[PDB]
Amino acid sequence: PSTSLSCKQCQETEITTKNEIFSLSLSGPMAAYVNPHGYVHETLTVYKASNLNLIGRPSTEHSWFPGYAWTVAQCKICASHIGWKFTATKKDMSPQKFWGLTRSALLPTI
Amino acid sequence: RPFHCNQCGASFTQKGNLLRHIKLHS
Ligand SMILES: O=C1CC[C@H](N2Cc3cc(-c4cc(CN5CCCC5)c5ccn(C6COC6)c5n4)ccc3C2=O)C(=O)N1
Ligand SMILES: [Zn+2]
Ligand SMILES: [Zn+2]
Repeated sequence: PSTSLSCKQCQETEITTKNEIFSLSLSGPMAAYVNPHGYVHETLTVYKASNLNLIGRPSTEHSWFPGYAWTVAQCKICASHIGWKFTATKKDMSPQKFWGLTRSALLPTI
Repeated sequence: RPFHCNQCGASFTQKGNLLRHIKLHS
């Protein structure tokens, strides 16, 4: 009985809720994306997330959503990798930010 | 930051941050 998606690894923190979900790509809400090194990430796109800290500075390298830049995002409690914050590189994009949360990093399984 | 994580793209200045991070992917 919950609407929330929590850190699989510590399960102490809610990251987002089902109602944040949207399809940025007409690939639906959650598609498989491949990183440059062969890691596939079923990344769910949500408008808002919380309890996440950022690593590094934003990059556009190999961005899965062109126009947006990624910044690594991890659990504030366990530091487990959760996904990325995506921030638009152009003023005319919408939204200006969302998050892409990796499926294998959340409970329940989506 | 010359240390990069192949899994997610995190970059680090210190080797030791990388090690910490990579362990968590386990
Ligand atoms: O929307 C998204 C979310 C993020 C996601 N990404 C991007 C990414 C990038 C890197 C990365 C980056 C760099 C730096 N560059 C290369 C020279 C110019 C700058 C290097 C250099 C070396 N390596 C490897 C490790 O050591 C050999 C590098 N890996 C590792 C993982 C990921 C990843 O998941 C994605 O594809 N798209
Ligand atoms: Zn956690
Ligand atoms: Zn990583």
